[PDB]
Amino acid sequence: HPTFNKITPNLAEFAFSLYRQLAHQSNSTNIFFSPVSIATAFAMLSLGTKADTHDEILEGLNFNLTEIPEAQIHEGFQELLRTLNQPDSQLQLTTGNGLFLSEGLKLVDKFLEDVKKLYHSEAFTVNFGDTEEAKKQINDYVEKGTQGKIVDLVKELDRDTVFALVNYIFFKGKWERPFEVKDTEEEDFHVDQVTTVKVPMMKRLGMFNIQHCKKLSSWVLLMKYLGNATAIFFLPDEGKLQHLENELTHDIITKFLENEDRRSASLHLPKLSITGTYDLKSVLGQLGITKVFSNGADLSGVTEEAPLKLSKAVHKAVLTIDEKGTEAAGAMFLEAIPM
Amino acid sequence: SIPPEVKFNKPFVFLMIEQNTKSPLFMGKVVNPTQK
Ligand SMILES: *[C@@H]1O[C@H](CO)[C@@H](O[C@@H]2O[C@H](CO)[C@@H](O[C@@H]3O[C@H](CO[C@H]4O[C@H](CO)[C@@H](O)[C@H](O)[C@@H]4O[C@@H]4O[C@H](CO)[C@@H](O)[C@H](O)[C@H]4NC(C)=O)[C@@H](O)[C@H](O[C@H]4O[C@H](CO)[C@@H](O)[C@H](O)[C@@H]4O)[C@@H]3O)[C@H](O)[C@H]2NC(C)=O)[C@H](O)[C@H]1NC(C)=O
Ligand SMILES: *[C@@H]1O[C@H](CO)[C@@H](O[C@@H]2O[C@H](CO)[C@@H](O)[C@H](O)[C@H]2NC(C)=O)[C@H](O)[C@H]1NC(C)=O
Ligand SMILES: *[C@H]1O[C@H](CO)[C@@H](O[C@@H]2O[C@H](CO)[C@@H](O)[C@H](O)[C@H]2NC(C)=O)[C@H](O)[C@H]1NC(C)=O
Repeated sequence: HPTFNKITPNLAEFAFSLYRQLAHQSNSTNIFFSPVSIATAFAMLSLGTKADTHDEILEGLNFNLTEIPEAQIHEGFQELLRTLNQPDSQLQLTTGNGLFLSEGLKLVDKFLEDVKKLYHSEAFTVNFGDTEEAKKQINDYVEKGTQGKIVDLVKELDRDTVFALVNYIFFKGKWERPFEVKDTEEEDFHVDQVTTVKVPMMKRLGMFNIQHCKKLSSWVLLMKYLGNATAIFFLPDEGKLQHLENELTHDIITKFLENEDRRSASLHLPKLSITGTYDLKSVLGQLGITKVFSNGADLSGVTEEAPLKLSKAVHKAVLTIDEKGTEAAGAMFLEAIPM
Repeated sequence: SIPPEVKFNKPFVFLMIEQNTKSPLFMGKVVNPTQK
Protein backbone atom coordinates (compact mmCIF):
# COMPACT_ATOMS: atom_id res chain seq x y z
CA HIS A 1 0.00 0.00 0.00
CA PRO A 2 2.42 2.79 1.09
CA THR A 3 4.28 5.37 -0.68
CA PHE A 4 7.54 5.55 1.27
CA ASN A 5 8.83 2.20 0.37
CA LYS A 6 8.19 3.09 -3.20
CA ILE A 7 10.90 5.80 -2.81
CA THR A 8 12.92 4.39 0.11
CA PRO A 9 15.10 2.60 -2.34
CA ASN A 10 15.72 5.58 -4.45
CA LEU A 11 16.86 7.48 -1.39
CA ALA A 12 18.97 4.66 -0.25
CA GLU A 13 20.83 4.43 -3.44
CA PHE A 14 21.22 8.07 -3.81
CA ALA A 15 22.71 8.24 -0.41
CA PHE A 16 25.22 5.60 -1.08
CA SER A 17 25.92 7.15 -4.31
CA LEU A 18 26.47 10.45 -2.67
CA TYR A 19 28.68 8.99 -0.06
CA ARG A 20 30.97 7.45 -2.64
CA GLN A 21 31.61 10.97 -3.96
CA LEU A 22 32.47 12.34 -0.55
CA ALA A 23 34.81 9.44 0.00
CA HIS A 24 36.64 10.17 -3.20
CA GLN A 25 37.43 13.60 -1.82
CA SER A 26 39.56 12.79 1.22
CA ASN A 27 40.47 9.49 2.49
CA SER A 28 41.51 11.27 5.60
CA THR A 29 38.50 12.78 7.24
CA ASN A 30 35.23 12.02 8.95
CA ILE A 31 32.03 12.02 7.10
CA PHE A 32 28.64 12.63 8.39
CA PHE A 33 25.40 13.50 6.61
CA SER A 34 21.72 13.29 6.50
CA PRO A 35 20.75 11.83 3.25
CA VAL A 36 17.20 12.67 4.08
CA SER A 37 17.81 16.26 4.88
CA ILE A 38 19.73 16.86 1.72
CA ALA A 39 17.27 15.04 -0.27
CA THR A 40 13.92 16.39 0.68
CA ALA A 41 15.16 19.95 0.15
CA PHE A 42 16.08 19.39 -3.38
CA ALA A 43 12.86 17.70 -3.90
CA MET A 44 10.69 20.41 -2.77
CA LEU A 45 12.97 22.59 -4.66
CA SER A 46 12.17 20.79 -7.90
CA LEU A 47 8.58 21.87 -7.44
CA GLY A 48 9.31 25.16 -9.11
CA THR A 49 11.48 23.90 -11.81
CA LYS A 50 10.75 23.28 -15.42
CA ALA A 51 12.52 21.18 -18.21
CA ASP A 52 16.13 20.08 -18.25
CA THR A 53 16.75 21.60 -14.82
CA HIS A 54 13.88 19.92 -12.99
CA ASP A 55 14.73 16.69 -14.68
CA GLU A 56 18.36 16.57 -13.57
CA ILE A 57 17.23 17.08 -9.96
CA LEU A 58 14.69 14.30 -9.65
CA GLU A 59 16.91 12.11 -11.71
CA GLY A 60 20.21 12.92 -9.95
CA LEU A 61 18.42 11.79 -6.77
CA ASN A 62 18.27 8.29 -8.40
CA PHE A 63 14.57 8.55 -9.53
CA ASN A 64 13.75 7.00 -12.97
CA LEU A 65 10.99 9.12 -14.43
CA THR A 66 9.64 6.68 -16.98
CA GLU A 67 9.18 4.07 -14.36
CA ILE A 68 7.72 6.30 -11.70
CA PRO A 69 5.61 9.37 -12.41
CA GLU A 70 6.51 12.77 -11.00
CA ALA A 71 3.35 13.46 -9.03
CA GLN A 72 3.81 10.18 -7.22
CA ILE A 73 7.27 11.11 -6.09
CA HIS A 74 6.02 13.90 -3.95
CA GLU A 75 3.02 11.91 -2.88
CA GLY A 76 5.73 9.68 -1.62
CA PHE A 77 7.65 12.33 0.02
CA GLN A 78 4.56 13.70 1.64
CA GLU A 79 4.01 10.41 3.37
CA LEU A 80 7.61 9.74 4.54
CA LEU A 81 7.65 13.14 6.22
CA ARG A 82 4.33 12.63 7.99
CA THR A 83 5.43 9.29 9.17
CA LEU A 84 8.66 10.58 10.51
CA ASN A 85 7.00 13.43 12.28
CA GLN A 86 4.94 10.99 14.32
CA PRO A 87 5.52 10.76 18.08
CA ASP A 88 7.47 7.80 19.05
CA SER A 89 6.99 7.75 22.78
CA GLN A 90 10.49 6.73 23.58
CA LEU A 91 12.29 8.13 20.60
CA GLN A 92 12.30 11.72 19.49
CA LEU A 93 12.50 12.50 15.75
CA THR A 94 11.48 15.75 13.89
CA THR A 95 12.02 17.54 10.55
CA GLY A 96 10.97 20.90 9.15
CA ASN A 97 10.80 22.74 5.84
CA GLY A 98 11.09 26.50 5.70
CA LEU A 99 10.82 29.04 3.00
CA PHE A 100 12.20 32.53 3.52
CA LEU A 101 11.22 34.99 0.84
CA SER A 102 11.92 38.65 0.26
CA GLU A 103 9.01 41.10 0.66
CA GLY A 104 9.03 42.28 -3.06
CA LEU A 105 8.66 38.64 -4.69
CA LYS A 106 5.31 37.57 -6.01
CA LEU A 107 5.18 33.90 -6.34
CA VAL A 108 3.37 31.36 -8.32
CA ASP A 109 0.58 30.81 -5.80
CA LYS A 110 0.36 27.20 -6.99
CA PHE A 111 3.99 26.43 -6.04
CA LEU A 112 3.32 27.95 -2.75
CA GLU A 113 0.37 25.79 -1.79
CA ASP A 114 2.27 22.98 -3.30
CA VAL A 115 5.08 23.18 -0.74
CA LYS A 116 2.60 24.03 1.88
CA LYS A 117 0.65 20.81 1.42
CA LEU A 118 3.03 18.20 0.09
CA TYR A 119 6.07 19.04 2.20
CA HIS A 120 4.07 20.75 4.92
CA SER A 121 6.53 23.66 4.61
CA GLU A 122 6.47 26.95 6.55
CA ALA A 123 6.45 30.42 5.06
CA PHE A 124 8.38 33.48 6.14
CA THR A 125 8.59 36.95 4.66
CA VAL A 126 11.90 38.71 5.13
CA ASN A 127 13.91 41.68 3.98
CA PHE A 128 17.17 40.56 2.36
CA GLY A 129 18.37 44.12 2.62
CA ASP A 130 19.25 43.58 6.21
CA THR A 131 21.71 40.79 5.51
CA GLU A 132 22.91 40.41 9.13
CA GLU A 133 19.31 40.40 10.50
CA ALA A 134 18.05 38.07 7.84
CA LYS A 135 21.02 35.82 8.49
CA LYS A 136 20.10 35.71 12.18
CA GLN A 137 16.52 35.06 11.56
CA ILE A 138 17.21 31.93 9.69
CA ASN A 139 19.91 30.70 12.03
CA ASP A 140 17.48 30.76 14.79
CA TYR A 141 14.97 28.62 12.95
CA VAL A 142 17.55 25.90 12.54
CA GLU A 143 18.75 26.49 16.08
CA LYS A 144 15.23 26.11 17.38
CA GLY A 145 14.50 23.09 15.26
CA THR A 146 17.68 21.16 15.87
CA GLN A 147 17.35 22.18 19.52
CA GLY A 148 20.58 24.01 19.70
CA LYS A 149 22.64 21.34 18.03
CA ILE A 150 23.25 23.25 14.85
CA VAL A 151 23.82 26.95 15.23
CA ASP A 152 25.89 28.49 12.45
CA LEU A 153 24.44 27.03 9.35
CA VAL A 154 24.52 30.13 7.29
CA LYS A 155 27.97 31.68 7.48
CA GLU A 156 27.81 34.06 4.59
CA LEU A 157 24.48 35.20 3.20
CA ASP A 158 24.57 36.87 -0.15
CA ARG A 159 23.56 40.59 -0.27
CA ASP A 160 21.00 39.97 -3.31
CA THR A 161 19.27 36.93 -2.00
CA VAL A 162 15.82 36.60 -3.33
CA PHE A 163 14.94 33.59 -1.26
CA ALA A 164 16.13 30.63 0.76
CA LEU A 165 14.94 27.07 1.33
CA VAL A 166 15.93 25.47 4.60
CA ASN A 167 15.26 22.13 6.16
CA TYR A 168 16.34 20.52 9.39
CA ILE A 169 16.21 17.08 11.04
CA PHE A 170 16.67 16.17 14.70
CA PHE A 171 17.24 12.74 16.34
CA LYS A 172 17.46 11.81 19.97
CA GLY A 173 17.37 8.16 21.00
CA LYS A 174 18.53 5.58 23.54
CA TRP A 175 19.88 2.09 23.11
CA GLU A 176 17.98 -0.93 24.15
CA ARG A 177 21.07 -2.35 25.61
CA PRO A 178 22.82 0.67 26.98
CA PHE A 179 26.44 0.60 28.02
CA GLU A 180 27.47 0.82 31.60
CA VAL A 181 29.61 3.77 32.29
CA LYS A 182 31.90 2.24 34.88
CA ASP A 183 33.16 0.23 31.96
CA THR A 184 34.26 2.95 29.60
CA GLU A 185 37.98 3.22 29.48
CA GLU A 186 40.51 4.83 27.23
CA GLU A 187 42.10 2.71 24.46
CA ASP A 188 43.90 3.29 21.14
CA PHE A 189 42.25 3.86 17.77
CA HIS A 190 44.45 3.28 14.81
CA VAL A 191 43.46 5.93 12.37
CA ASP A 192 46.07 5.67 9.83
CA GLN A 193 48.96 3.42 9.46
CA VAL A 194 51.01 5.77 11.72
CA THR A 195 48.48 7.75 13.62
CA THR A 196 47.22 6.52 16.95
CA VAL A 197 44.70 8.41 18.96
CA LYS A 198 43.48 7.76 22.51
CA VAL A 199 39.75 7.41 22.77
CA PRO A 200 37.09 6.66 25.38
CA MET A 201 36.13 3.06 24.54
CA MET A 202 32.74 1.84 25.86
CA LYS A 203 32.36 -1.86 26.58
CA ARG A 204 29.88 -4.68 27.17
CA LEU A 205 30.12 -8.37 26.91
CA GLY A 206 26.82 -9.89 26.02
CA MET A 207 24.35 -10.88 23.50
CA PHE A 208 24.53 -8.73 20.32
CA ASN A 209 23.01 -8.74 16.84
CA ILE A 210 26.32 -9.16 15.31
CA GLN A 211 27.74 -11.23 12.52
CA HIS A 212 30.39 -11.33 9.82
CA CYS A 213 29.69 -11.49 6.00
CA LYS A 214 32.59 -12.65 3.78
CA LYS A 215 30.76 -10.79 1.04
CA LEU A 216 31.29 -7.39 2.62
CA SER A 217 34.50 -8.62 4.19
CA SER A 218 33.31 -7.15 7.56
CA TRP A 219 31.85 -7.47 10.92
CA VAL A 220 28.41 -5.94 11.28
CA LEU A 221 26.55 -4.83 14.33
CA LEU A 222 22.96 -3.74 14.63
CA MET A 223 21.96 -1.71 17.62
CA LYS A 224 18.35 -0.96 18.27
CA TYR A 225 17.15 2.19 19.84
CA LEU A 226 14.04 2.02 21.91
CA GLY A 227 11.39 2.83 19.33
CA ASN A 228 11.19 2.62 15.58
CA ALA A 229 14.93 3.07 14.69
CA THR A 230 18.27 1.18 14.62
CA ALA A 231 21.98 1.78 14.25
CA ILE A 232 24.16 -0.36 11.98
CA PHE A 233 27.96 -0.37 12.10
CA PHE A 234 30.29 -1.98 9.69
CA LEU A 235 33.90 -2.89 10.64
CA PRO A 236 35.86 -3.74 7.57
CA ASP A 237 38.57 -6.39 7.57
CA GLU A 238 42.03 -5.04 7.24
CA GLY A 239 42.58 -3.60 3.80
CA LYS A 240 38.98 -4.14 2.84
CA LEU A 241 37.70 -0.68 3.61
CA GLN A 242 37.30 0.57 0.16
CA HIS A 243 35.74 -2.66 -0.84
CA LEU A 244 33.16 -2.31 1.91
CA GLU A 245 32.04 0.99 0.57
CA ASN A 246 31.67 -0.35 -2.88
CA GLU A 247 29.56 -3.26 -2.01
CA LEU A 248 26.97 -1.55 0.13
CA THR A 249 23.41 -1.69 -1.34
CA HIS A 250 19.99 -1.02 -0.05
CA ASP A 251 18.68 -4.58 -0.42
CA ILE A 252 21.68 -5.87 1.54
CA ILE A 253 20.80 -3.53 4.42
CA THR A 254 17.30 -4.90 4.29
CA LYS A 255 18.57 -8.39 4.67
CA PHE A 256 20.37 -7.47 7.80
CA LEU A 257 17.34 -5.68 8.91
CA GLU A 258 15.20 -8.73 8.92
CA ASN A 259 17.60 -10.73 10.96
CA GLU A 260 17.14 -10.72 14.65
CA ASP A 261 19.62 -13.45 15.65
CA ARG A 262 21.86 -12.84 18.60
CA ARG A 263 25.39 -14.11 19.10
CA SER A 264 27.68 -13.57 22.11
CA ALA A 265 30.73 -11.30 21.95
CA SER A 266 32.99 -8.77 23.66
CA LEU A 267 32.15 -5.48 22.08
CA HIS A 268 34.38 -2.34 22.21
CA LEU A 269 33.22 0.90 20.51
CA PRO A 270 34.22 4.56 20.80
CA LYS A 271 32.25 7.39 22.12
CA LEU A 272 31.90 10.02 19.49
CA SER A 273 31.51 13.63 18.52
CA ILE A 274 31.99 14.51 14.98
CA THR A 275 30.50 17.00 12.55
CA GLY A 276 30.40 17.36 8.78
CA THR A 277 29.85 20.70 6.99
CA TYR A 278 29.75 20.60 3.26
CA ASP A 279 29.47 22.66 0.13
CA LEU A 280 27.46 20.41 -1.96
CA LYS A 281 27.92 22.14 -5.15
CA SER A 282 30.72 20.28 -6.96
CA VAL A 283 29.50 17.10 -5.50
CA LEU A 284 26.00 17.20 -6.86
CA GLY A 285 27.78 18.24 -10.01
CA GLN A 286 29.37 14.84 -10.23
CA LEU A 287 26.06 13.39 -9.56
CA GLY A 288 24.90 15.37 -12.65
CA ILE A 289 23.01 18.28 -10.99
CA THR A 290 24.48 21.22 -12.81
CA LYS A 291 21.86 23.24 -14.48
CA VAL A 292 20.09 24.78 -11.45
CA PHE A 293 23.39 26.03 -10.32
CA SER A 294 23.93 27.79 -13.59
CA ASN A 295 22.81 30.47 -16.07
CA GLY A 296 20.60 27.84 -17.57
CA ALA A 297 18.53 27.33 -14.44
CA ASP A 298 14.74 27.52 -14.75
CA LEU A 299 12.75 28.44 -11.71
CA SER A 300 9.82 29.93 -13.55
CA GLY A 301 8.01 27.72 -11.12
CA VAL A 302 8.71 30.03 -8.34
CA THR A 303 8.39 33.40 -9.84
CA GLU A 304 7.91 35.17 -13.10
CA GLU A 305 9.61 38.51 -12.17
CA ALA A 306 13.07 37.32 -12.81
CA PRO A 307 15.34 34.45 -13.66
CA LEU A 308 16.79 33.19 -10.46
CA LYS A 309 19.51 30.57 -9.73
CA LEU A 310 20.96 28.45 -6.96
CA SER A 311 24.23 29.92 -5.75
CA LYS A 312 24.77 28.00 -2.51
CA ALA A 313 23.73 24.47 -1.45
CA VAL A 314 25.13 23.91 1.94
CA HIS A 315 24.64 21.11 4.45
CA LYS A 316 26.00 20.42 7.97
CA ALA A 317 25.34 17.59 10.44
CA VAL A 318 26.47 16.61 13.96
CA LEU A 319 26.41 13.32 15.81
CA THR A 320 27.05 12.25 19.30
CA ILE A 321 26.97 8.64 20.49
CA ASP A 322 27.58 7.58 24.07
CA GLU A 323 26.66 4.89 26.53
CA LYS A 324 23.12 6.08 26.64
CA GLY A 325 22.27 6.39 22.99
CA THR A 326 22.64 8.85 20.25
CA GLU A 327 21.89 12.46 19.56
CA ALA A 328 22.22 13.50 15.95
CA ALA A 329 21.12 16.50 13.71
CA GLY A 330 21.33 17.97 10.25
CA ALA A 331 20.18 20.88 8.04
CA MET A 332 20.21 22.00 4.49
CA PHE A 333 20.53 25.60 3.30
CA LEU A 334 19.73 26.67 -0.24
CA GLU A 335 20.05 30.26 -1.56
CA ALA A 336 18.68 31.67 -4.76
CA ILE A 337 19.64 34.79 -6.55
CA PRO A 338 19.07 36.49 -9.86
CA MET A 339 21.49 35.83 -12.70
CA SER B 1 39.27 -15.06 22.88
CA ILE B 2 35.90 -16.59 23.92
CA PRO B 3 33.42 -14.98 23.25
CA PRO B 4 35.30 -13.43 20.39
CA GLU B 5 36.59 -10.02 20.53
CA VAL B 6 35.37 -7.40 18.16
CA LYS B 7 36.93 -4.04 18.55
CA PHE B 8 35.99 -0.97 16.61
CA ASN B 9 39.41 0.40 17.00
CA LYS B 10 39.69 1.53 13.39
CA PRO B 11 37.90 3.46 10.70
CA PHE B 12 34.43 2.24 10.20
CA VAL B 13 31.35 3.34 8.37
CA PHE B 14 27.89 3.19 9.89
CA LEU B 15 24.34 4.44 9.51
CA MET B 16 21.00 5.08 10.99
CA ILE B 17 17.70 3.90 9.77
CA GLU B 18 14.16 4.50 10.71
CA GLN B 19 12.43 1.08 10.94
CA ASN B 20 8.90 1.99 9.71
CA THR B 21 10.05 3.46 6.42
CA LYS B 22 13.47 1.95 6.28
CA SER B 23 14.80 5.30 5.21
CA PRO B 24 18.41 6.21 5.64
CA LEU B 25 18.39 8.84 8.36
CA PHE B 26 22.08 9.63 8.57
CA MET B 27 25.19 8.06 7.21
CA GLY B 28 28.76 8.39 8.37
CA LYS B 29 32.36 7.17 8.26
CA VAL B 30 34.53 7.73 11.37
CA VAL B 31 38.18 8.26 10.45
CA ASN B 32 39.37 10.13 13.47
CA PRO B 33 37.14 10.72 16.43
CA THR B 34 39.36 13.56 17.72
CA GLN B 35 39.08 15.62 14.67
CA LYS B 36 35.89 17.49 15.25
C1 LIG C 1 44.87 7.30 2.38
O1 LIG C 1 45.45 6.82 1.16
C2 LIG C 1 46.88 6.70 1.15
C3 LIG C 1 47.35 6.31 -0.26
O2 LIG C 1 47.11 7.39 -1.17
C4 LIG C 1 47.37 5.72 2.26
O3 LIG C 1 48.72 6.07 2.59
C5 LIG C 1 49.88 5.59 1.89
O4 LIG C 1 50.29 4.47 2.67
C6 LIG C 1 51.62 3.93 2.71
C7 LIG C 1 51.42 2.95 3.86
O5 LIG C 1 52.55 2.14 4.10
C8 LIG C 1 52.68 5.06 2.96
O6 LIG C 1 54.05 4.64 2.76
C9 LIG C 1 55.00 4.48 3.84
O7 LIG C 1 56.27 5.11 3.57
C10 LIG C 1 57.28 5.01 4.60
C11 LIG C 1 58.57 5.70 4.16
O8 LIG C 1 58.28 6.99 3.63
C12 LIG C 1 59.14 7.42 2.58
O9 LIG C 1 59.13 6.39 1.57
C13 LIG C 1 57.93 6.05 0.83
C14 LIG C 1 58.33 5.23 -0.40
O10 LIG C 1 59.15 4.13 -0.01
C15 LIG C 1 57.12 7.32 0.42
O11 LIG C 1 55.76 6.96 0.15
C16 LIG C 1 57.17 8.45 1.47
O12 LIG C 1 56.52 9.64 0.99
C17 LIG C 1 58.62 8.73 1.95
O13 LIG C 1 59.49 8.97 0.82
C18 LIG C 1 59.34 10.03 -0.14
O14 LIG C 1 59.26 9.40 -1.44
C19 LIG C 1 59.27 10.22 -2.63
C20 LIG C 1 59.10 9.35 -3.89
O15 LIG C 1 60.26 8.54 -4.09
C21 LIG C 1 60.55 11.08 -2.67
O16 LIG C 1 60.50 11.99 -3.78
C22 LIG C 1 60.74 11.85 -1.34
O17 LIG C 1 62.00 12.52 -1.33
C23 LIG C 1 60.65 10.86 -0.15
N1 LIG C 1 60.93 11.51 1.15
C24 LIG C 1 60.20 12.47 1.69
C25 LIG C 1 60.70 12.96 3.04
O18 LIG C 1 59.19 12.96 1.20
C26 LIG C 1 57.55 3.52 4.92
O19 LIG C 1 58.47 3.41 6.01
C27 LIG C 1 56.24 2.77 5.26
O20 LIG C 1 56.49 1.36 5.45
C28 LIG C 1 55.64 0.55 6.31
O21 LIG C 1 54.32 0.27 5.77
C29 LIG C 1 54.15 -0.59 4.62
C30 LIG C 1 52.67 -0.84 4.26
O22 LIG C 1 52.11 -1.78 5.17
C31 LIG C 1 54.86 -1.93 4.89
O23 LIG C 1 54.80 -2.77 3.73
C32 LIG C 1 56.33 -1.71 5.36
O24 LIG C 1 56.93 -2.97 5.66
C33 LIG C 1 56.37 -0.79 6.60
O25 LIG C 1 55.72 -1.45 7.70
C34 LIG C 1 55.24 2.97 4.10
O26 LIG C 1 55.75 2.36 2.91
C35 LIG C 1 52.41 6.17 1.93
O27 LIG C 1 53.37 7.24 2.06
C36 LIG C 1 50.96 6.71 2.00
N2 LIG C 1 50.74 7.76 0.98
C37 LIG C 1 50.82 7.58 -0.34
C38 LIG C 1 50.49 8.80 -1.18
O28 LIG C 1 51.05 6.50 -0.90
C39 LIG C 1 46.62 5.93 3.60
O29 LIG C 1 46.83 4.81 4.47
C40 LIG C 1 45.11 6.20 3.44
N3 LIG C 1 44.52 6.60 4.72
C41 LIG C 1 43.35 6.16 5.18
C42 LIG C 1 42.57 5.13 4.37
O30 LIG C 1 42.85 6.57 6.22
C1 LIG D 1 14.71 3.61 -16.44
O1 LIG D 1 15.36 2.47 -15.86
C2 LIG D 1 15.74 1.38 -16.72
C3 LIG D 1 16.34 0.20 -15.91
O2 LIG D 1 17.57 0.62 -15.30
C4 LIG D 1 16.72 1.92 -17.79
O3 LIG D 1 16.75 0.93 -18.81
C5 LIG D 1 17.87 0.09 -19.05
O4 LIG D 1 18.98 0.94 -19.33
C6 LIG D 1 20.21 0.37 -19.79
C7 LIG D 1 21.20 1.52 -20.06
O5 LIG D 1 20.64 2.39 -21.05
C8 LIG D 1 19.92 -0.44 -21.07
O6 LIG D 1 21.11 -1.10 -21.51
C9 LIG D 1 18.79 -1.45 -20.85
O7 LIG D 1 18.47 -2.10 -22.09
C10 LIG D 1 17.55 -0.73 -20.31
N1 LIG D 1 16.45 -1.67 -20.07
C11 LIG D 1 15.39 -1.71 -20.85
C12 LIG D 1 14.34 -2.75 -20.49
O8 LIG D 1 15.25 -1.01 -21.85
C13 LIG D 1 16.21 3.23 -18.45
O9 LIG D 1 17.25 3.77 -19.28
C14 LIG D 1 15.67 4.28 -17.45
N2 LIG D 1 14.92 5.31 -18.17
C15 LIG D 1 15.49 6.34 -18.78
C16 LIG D 1 14.54 7.23 -19.57
O10 LIG D 1 16.70 6.55 -18.81
C1 LIG E 1 6.95 3.61 16.11
O1 LIG E 1 5.92 3.64 15.13
C2 LIG E 1 4.79 2.77 15.34
C3 LIG E 1 4.05 2.50 14.02
O2 LIG E 1 4.80 1.53 13.28
C4 LIG E 1 3.91 3.35 16.46
O3 LIG E 1 2.75 2.51 16.70
C5 LIG E 1 1.40 2.99 16.50
O4 LIG E 1 1.05 3.91 17.55
C6 LIG E 1 -0.29 4.42 17.70
C7 LIG E 1 -0.35 5.25 18.99
O5 LIG E 1 0.70 6.23 18.98
C8 LIG E 1 -1.30 3.23 17.74
O6 LIG E 1 -2.64 3.73 17.69
C9 LIG E 1 -1.05 2.26 16.58
O7 LIG E 1 -1.93 1.13 16.66
C10 LIG E 1 0.42 1.80 16.58
N1 LIG E 1 0.68 0.81 15.52
C11 LIG E 1 0.49 0.99 14.22
C12 LIG E 1 0.84 -0.22 13.35
O8 LIG E 1 0.06 2.01 13.69
C13 LIG E 1 4.79 3.37 17.73
O9 LIG E 1 4.17 4.11 18.82
C14 LIG E 1 6.25 3.88 17.49
N2 LIG E 1 7.08 3.74 18.70
C15 LIG E 1 7.09 2.66 19.49
C16 LIG E 1 7.90 2.81 20.78
O10 LIG E 1 6.49 1.60 19.28
